[PDB]
Amino acid sequence: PSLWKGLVGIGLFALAHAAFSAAQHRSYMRLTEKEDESLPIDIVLQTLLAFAVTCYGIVHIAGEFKDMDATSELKNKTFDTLRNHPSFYVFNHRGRVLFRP
Amino acid sequence: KVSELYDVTWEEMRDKMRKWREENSRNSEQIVEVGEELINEYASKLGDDIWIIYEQVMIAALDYGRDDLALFCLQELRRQFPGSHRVKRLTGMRFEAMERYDDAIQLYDRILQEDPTNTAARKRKIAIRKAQGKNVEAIRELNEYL
Amino acid sequence: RVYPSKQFDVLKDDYDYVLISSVLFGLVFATMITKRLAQVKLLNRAWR
Amino acid sequence: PPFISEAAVRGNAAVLDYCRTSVSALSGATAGILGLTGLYGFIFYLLASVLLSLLLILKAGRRWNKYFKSRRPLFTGGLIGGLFTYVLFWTFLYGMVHVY
Amino acid sequence: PELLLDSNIRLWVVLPIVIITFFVGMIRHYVSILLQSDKKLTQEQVSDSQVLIRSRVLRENGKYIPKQSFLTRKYYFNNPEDGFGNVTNVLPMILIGGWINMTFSGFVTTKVPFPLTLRFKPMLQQGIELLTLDASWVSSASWYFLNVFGLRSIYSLILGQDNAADQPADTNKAFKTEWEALELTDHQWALDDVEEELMAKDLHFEGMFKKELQTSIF
Repeated sequence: PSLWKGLVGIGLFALAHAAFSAAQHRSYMRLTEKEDESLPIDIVLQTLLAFAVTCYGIVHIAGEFKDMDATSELKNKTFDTLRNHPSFYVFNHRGRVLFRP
Repeated sequence: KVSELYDVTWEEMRDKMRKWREENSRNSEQIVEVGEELINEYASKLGDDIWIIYEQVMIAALDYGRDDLALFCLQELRRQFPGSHRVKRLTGMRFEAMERYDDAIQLYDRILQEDPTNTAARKRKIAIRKAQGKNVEAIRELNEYL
Repeated sequence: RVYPSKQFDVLKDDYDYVLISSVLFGLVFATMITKRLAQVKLLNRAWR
Repeated sequence: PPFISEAAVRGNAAVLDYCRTSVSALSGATAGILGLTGLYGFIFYLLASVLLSLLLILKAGRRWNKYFKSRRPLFTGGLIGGLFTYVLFWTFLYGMVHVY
Repeated sequence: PELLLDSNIRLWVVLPIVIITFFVGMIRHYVSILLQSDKKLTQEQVSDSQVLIRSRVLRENGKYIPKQSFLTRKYYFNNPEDGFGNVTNVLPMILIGGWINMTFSGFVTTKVPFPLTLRFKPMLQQGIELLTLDASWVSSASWYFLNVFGLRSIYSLILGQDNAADQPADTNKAFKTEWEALELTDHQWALDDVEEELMAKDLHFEGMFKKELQTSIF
């Protein structure tokens, strides 16, 4: 139902938070002038999890497939609705008499 | 009808009306019942979906022998769209639903004079011919139109 | 202090924030108005 | 099938394009965030693509022959524009984060 | 890395380019929709087009009717009948590019994350005046053009169908062409052995009496 929208929103928010955290960590590291290139593992895990969750959630809202067989939706069509022509309607019948003559 | 023998939202009613529109069903009573409520109690909820519902409900009410709702819908449609050609067709159908054929004929002739490549006016003239039992003339006019 | 290559590293001191904000707001307003006009034109063309 | 309807195939193509574009953009964004660079990062992109295809199978399930003639469009469909969007978002986010 | 950049340039030069190009594309799409065209056709044109479509449909699907009717229609159509706007689409792109080059060029914008060769350098560094700088660093105009080129899929996704971006003659001739094309078509009935195909297996009466008969609306 509508839970997939919440799931994808949560995933996007988590990805944005991970981005902000990585940027802040890089800005702090450039101050201390340390050439160790220390990337925390928790940030990588968080961003990978958020990306996976977001992709899984967004794959379920793109829509639904439909059969390509042209004779698939006419299995339930009946001749009652096929003989009605809206352009040639005429209002001269007993329906007027029955209801408030 | 909501909380009245049924429990459906306005979206469900809109979807049911759309489905009834896709396949040419002619159950006028149910269409009128749903449509009058949708027009009255949920007019503001529908942003731009009320004009096609107006047309459908007007046609159903004309089929149901209830002209007050038809006149109300026709007035609303004419106020919204001034000088349109579909509204003139609806007015002609309302005229011919009351056994006033000369006015409908002159209205359709005026429509054809304003626009020569219009199709609905010819079909309505053929319907007027058919309504009087003149089968041969209707067949000839339909053959010419085809 | 001297800059041989016209100081390609630091933003110029004569940046006009107000003009940027004005042009952004104008773009947004024009987008909204054009969207409304296009929608109304399509609706009116549908109903002849 | 002797008779084919164009509307269904065009709708399926639209759904596939939507999925491909969105997943390519998201993969580019996360690759930029991770700070990967060079051909190494390219590998990630391919991996992401594979993941997408796998999910499509779970979306198609069995009786996939009703929706598509073959799985080849489902696997190798749209690997040109997706790469461009991927590299664009990669550059954008890498400049936004690791630079400055 | 090699260079140290001011965060203010990132905050105030990068995002506005993207916002401007996005909304310019949206405005271009909406304006193009607003004054797309207004075309009118006379009755003879549409009548002849419908006749041509009918003839084409006959040629394509005459294999589903009895041969006598097909040849009766083929006797017809042979004796009696066949024989008796952009300025705003492109110019604003160049104008906006020039305006952006005028009011924004002069500093390093960003860097691509993959190595390149010297061939890339003349394209990505229009504004700067350095000589030995690497080709990965880009100027503002190159970033603007890259952003412009990398939004076709986004426009196709967030907006209906595809827009907001750059990329009969003679009735008698058509009549003669259709007359020549139809003359070499022959009837091939597709119902010769339908009965034998039907008789091969039992009818598929499975999954038809599920659910329940509908009682009322909803």
